[PDB]
Amino acid sequence: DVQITQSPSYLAASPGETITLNCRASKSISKYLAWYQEKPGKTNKLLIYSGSTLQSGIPSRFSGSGSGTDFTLTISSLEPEDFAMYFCQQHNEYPYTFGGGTKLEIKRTVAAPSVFIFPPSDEQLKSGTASVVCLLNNFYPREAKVQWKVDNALQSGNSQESVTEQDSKDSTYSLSSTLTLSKADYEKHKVYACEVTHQGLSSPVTKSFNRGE
Amino acid sequence: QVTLKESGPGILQPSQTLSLTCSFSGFSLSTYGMGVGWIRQPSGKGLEWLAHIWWDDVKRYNPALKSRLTISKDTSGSQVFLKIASVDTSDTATYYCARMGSDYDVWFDYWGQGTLVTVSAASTKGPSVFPLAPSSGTAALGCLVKDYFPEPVTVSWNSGALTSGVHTFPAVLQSSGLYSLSSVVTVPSSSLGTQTYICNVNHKPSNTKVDKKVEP
Repeated sequence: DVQITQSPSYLAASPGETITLNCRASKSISKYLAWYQEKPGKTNKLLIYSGSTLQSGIPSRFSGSGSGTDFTLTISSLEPEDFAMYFCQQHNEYPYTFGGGTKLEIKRTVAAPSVFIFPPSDEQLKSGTASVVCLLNNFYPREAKVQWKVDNALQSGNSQESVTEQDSKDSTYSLSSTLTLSKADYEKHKVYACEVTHQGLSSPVTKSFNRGE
Repeated sequence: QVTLKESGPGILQPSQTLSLTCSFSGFSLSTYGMGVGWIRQPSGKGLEWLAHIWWDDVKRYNPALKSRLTISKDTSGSQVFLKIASVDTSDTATYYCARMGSDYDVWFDYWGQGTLVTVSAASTKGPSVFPLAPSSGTAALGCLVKDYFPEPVTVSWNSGALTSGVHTFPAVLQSSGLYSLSSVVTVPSSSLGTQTYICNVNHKPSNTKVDKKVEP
């Protein structure tokens, strides 16, 4: 069968500019390669079929090119909305195969996170666990560190992070850190702090609250 | 216009038969040239074509999987079905159906958003929804959706009437083996004394539907 590889697997680029993605077939697929766009919460969108025919409804700033063994997709007036995973598929030879994808990051200006800390709800306490949540909202770039301190003790191994995909409108990220303690240890300590270091900050920011406020 | 939507069990035991349905609007498989295909994506891995069927009842199967797959459609051609026999954990994936944009070329002009199937011997657990209370121009609030299995959970705000400023985070697999996520929205502080904020949580494998009012 036909192996499809995409290079690079990851790309970063500024709004306004033109980038080109590459899709390579292991054998010849004549001209029969399609390109799709994948964004979170959105159904997958066909952009190009048959190497270079531009699907109805897709803006002309998307074009494709290539034949035989190697293909390209060129996107011309990059928008913050163009963030997506771009994958190709050969539709020439059964079995029909997909590339691994190229993730396109949109570049923008540095922006520090707004940081919010959240105490466990009373409802949760009733069952012997305490979740403390720290939100880092709308920052750029991705790189950020979140330190948890309980009564000024560095926590280790008891928090988990999750990050959103780049926002399609403003190109920022958001992050959620959850500290998990059992009720026993929670009601033993008073000050709960989340400490955030980011590039858009002149120095580390600490948001905190005091238990039973 | 053109839509497709997958339905499946959400979870099932190893070695049972996976039975999937694809419903669609804006077209029919009794129209010459129409087709629907099934594609899957295991977690973190690439997409994989499984099968497709055409208006004239001609079928194709992934040959490495062929002996296990059965694709079919109904007479009116408003639905397409897929069966995968004797499932194991490598059938855990998001399953998509998609319409073929041509009478003979196998490219997919429209996609459903996919349905997640998890092959597990573990049993289903419904989430608890906990308020994330606003502390104090702009304030953050939200919902913590804790201790559910399996994925996914859907979160909307005020029955979908609130979409701006929302971040629903990727779920995290806790060391307990149950998932936990947060959904979060930023709103103006003045709207706190006027506006109620309700998070709507669905967890379809536990048949859980919670609406949780979030107050200052």
